[PDB]
Amino acid sequence: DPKIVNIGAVLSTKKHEQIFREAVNQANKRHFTRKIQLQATSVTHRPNAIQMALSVCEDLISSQVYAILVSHLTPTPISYTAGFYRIPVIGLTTRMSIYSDKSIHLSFLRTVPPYSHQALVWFEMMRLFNWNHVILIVSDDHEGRAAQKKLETLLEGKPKADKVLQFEPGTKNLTALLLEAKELEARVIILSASEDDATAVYKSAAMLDMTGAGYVWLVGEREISGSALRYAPDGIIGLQLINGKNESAHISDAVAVVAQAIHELFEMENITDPPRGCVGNTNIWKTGPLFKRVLMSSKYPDGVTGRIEFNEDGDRKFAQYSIMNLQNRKLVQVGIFNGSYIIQNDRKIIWPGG
Amino acid sequence: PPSIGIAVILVGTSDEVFHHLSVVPRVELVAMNETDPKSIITRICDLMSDRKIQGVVFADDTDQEAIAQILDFISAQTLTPILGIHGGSSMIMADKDESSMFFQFGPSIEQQASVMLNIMEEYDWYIFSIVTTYFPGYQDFVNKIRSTIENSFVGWELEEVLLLDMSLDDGDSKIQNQLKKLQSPIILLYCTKEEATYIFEVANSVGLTGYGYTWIVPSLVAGDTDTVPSEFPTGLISVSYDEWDYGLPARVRDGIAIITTAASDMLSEHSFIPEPKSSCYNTHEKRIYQSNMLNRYLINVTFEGRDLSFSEDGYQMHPKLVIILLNKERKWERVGKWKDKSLQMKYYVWPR
Ligand SMILES: *[C@@H]1O[C@H](CO)[C@@H](O)[C@H](O)[C@H]1NC(C)=O
Ligand SMILES: *[C@@H]1O[C@H](CO)[C@@H](O)[C@H](O)[C@H]1NC(C)=O
Ligand SMILES: *[C@@H]1O[C@H](CO)[C@@H](O)[C@H](O)[C@H]1NC(C)=O
Ligand SMILES: *[C@@H]1O[C@H](CO)[C@@H](O)[C@H](O)[C@H]1NC(C)=O
Repeated sequence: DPKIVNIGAVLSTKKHEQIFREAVNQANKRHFTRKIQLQATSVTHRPNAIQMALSVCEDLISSQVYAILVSHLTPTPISYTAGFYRIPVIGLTTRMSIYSDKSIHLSFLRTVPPYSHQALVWFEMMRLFNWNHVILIVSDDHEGRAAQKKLETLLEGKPKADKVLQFEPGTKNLTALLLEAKELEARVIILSASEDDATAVYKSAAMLDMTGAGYVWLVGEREISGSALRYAPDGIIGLQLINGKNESAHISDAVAVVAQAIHELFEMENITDPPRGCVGNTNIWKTGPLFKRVLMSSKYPDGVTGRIEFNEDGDRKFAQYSIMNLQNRKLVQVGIFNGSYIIQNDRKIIWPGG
Repeated sequence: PPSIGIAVILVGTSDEVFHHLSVVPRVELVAMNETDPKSIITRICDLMSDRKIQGVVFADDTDQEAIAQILDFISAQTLTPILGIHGGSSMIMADKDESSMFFQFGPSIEQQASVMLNIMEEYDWYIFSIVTTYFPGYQDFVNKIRSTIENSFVGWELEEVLLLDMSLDDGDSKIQNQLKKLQSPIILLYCTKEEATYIFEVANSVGLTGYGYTWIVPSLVAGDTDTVPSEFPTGLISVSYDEWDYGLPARVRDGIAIITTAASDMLSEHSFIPEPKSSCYNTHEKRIYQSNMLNRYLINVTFEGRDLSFSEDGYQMHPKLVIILLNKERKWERVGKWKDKSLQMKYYVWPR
């Protein structure tokens, strides 16, 4: 009879809890579970960040989980709590670039890429259409400035190529910025904001003839999130990330990789179990650092979401986005981005103003 | 006359210990044994839903820098002002949550770094090297020194910024390999006290903790001036919060003050005070705006004595900063004092 190791998960529906209970099992069949054998403990999101974080303790740490998969708050409870103990957390659908900061979420892994990586496409796009002077409008928050960095880093290869206008999140009238942008006199414009905030830029730019011919509107995914298209200038270009919303498809592959890697861990001597309680324990789980090292160095082909590699920060190394052009009221897809290079669709781009 | 509850979670302290303003405080002291998340979270959540609390002074006698983080969490989430007087509950947490009402006794990382450069400004220790880990504030720290330098006629020379990753296995002695780069008289180290001790055992290993090299560190590293680790080098100059003249009970008084002056000012002008926290689980934006307001008072406070103002950022504006040194006997000795402007040091010629 074998060692029983747990995997936790905070899951969006009770159904997903079953897809995860089963995933752990197909892994407990594909292995060969005689020394260690996995076991799946999971919760549903509690809506309150404290209720949530207590649960991580009582419902999941109590079961000595080696990792927790995640799907009024975002995963900050599951990360502040388990991250204390250094139990690796794996976010399945979290796109926010905040979680890519080692300083704040040091035991954190995610199967989707952060929004900031849309910059990669924004870059290779400019290379394709030889855009050498762009104006970058960014929410002055971590997510916006997150995007500003990755794009600017990308421009170092040879920051004069982008002029940057930031704005206070939640601002209502944005003409002041925009008229400053109109004085700055550029044709290409990259945006980083939320649905509600991009909406406001979308409006104020309509009041100033910045929605029309000559301009290009380059953009991410929240920026054409729902409710935001009613006001976005015709000829915008946005991005949606391929299969980035499938909590089920991601539960599949994560468990595969945690499984591969929980097994990977036991080739080592001097292995220790994470704490049982939260109560009483105020020292890191000793192996949890090494475990994190393992997951990161794990690569997985034939994963249902694609090949699951991991970069220096524990994001998904490569990612594909369906590029999107808005025309009249239909969001045609003029091309995909294959993680490396762009590939155009048969449909051609309809710029702002034909 | 109107009451305000003020819980005082005091973690391991066998001690004990004057106001004429509009709201009188109903203080209620409490101690706790554990400093883990569920333990800290659940204490404060009950002292509300039972005892109608309205703010928290919170002190411990530990180096658990993560206590600060758990308290910021609890504060933002309940829009209740939490004050971190002593211990890990007062090691500067660089970036706090937007909505948080949590303030700590002690200097900004930028303050300290400015102290540390004032210290080499004296003995002309102008050739140096920054070391960090990825603890919150490494960027702020390194940039703060880098910033003071770039525009000085003085001959600062910064030889290497080392950023050490401690979230990995350490099984490859890359950290060891990384410190090989280091070769400078003054090496500045930003990292936790638990993080500090490993950087030394490898520094002692590489002969960098040998004499001829000088390691300056911020408060958190020193931490508890009583506990002086084996792995710590003899002579690890540091800034620290001057408990020498500033007693623990002396703090808790000032904790009580700030919160109560804050409430007191607010009543004076707005003619109302936050209704006591309903429940840890009862979270509204019905309290977003009251909370935002009271923070404006929490941050601009004068007591019987001095100016106890904070910044919006969490740190303290004018703290009680003392420089210290680890002597031959493994003891911390006051070598210097940061007057509110210039610093008075003990030794003209540094102890050869
Ligand atoms: C935005 O502000 C300008 C002047 O500050 C004003 O002329 C304009 O009408 C405003 N737009 C809206 C939609 O209120
Ligand atoms: C999402 O995952 C489900 C499994 O629950 C799968 O059947 C479906 O094809 C996936 N959808 C997409 C768009 O990939
Ligand atoms: C593991 O622990 C043993 C003692 O139980 C020790 O001999 C060995 O060196 C350790 N392994 C490593 C890689 O340090
Ligand atoms: C209070 O705040 C003002 C700015 O509103 C500042 O100039 C002043 O120095 C502060 N006073 C105290 C006593 O903290």
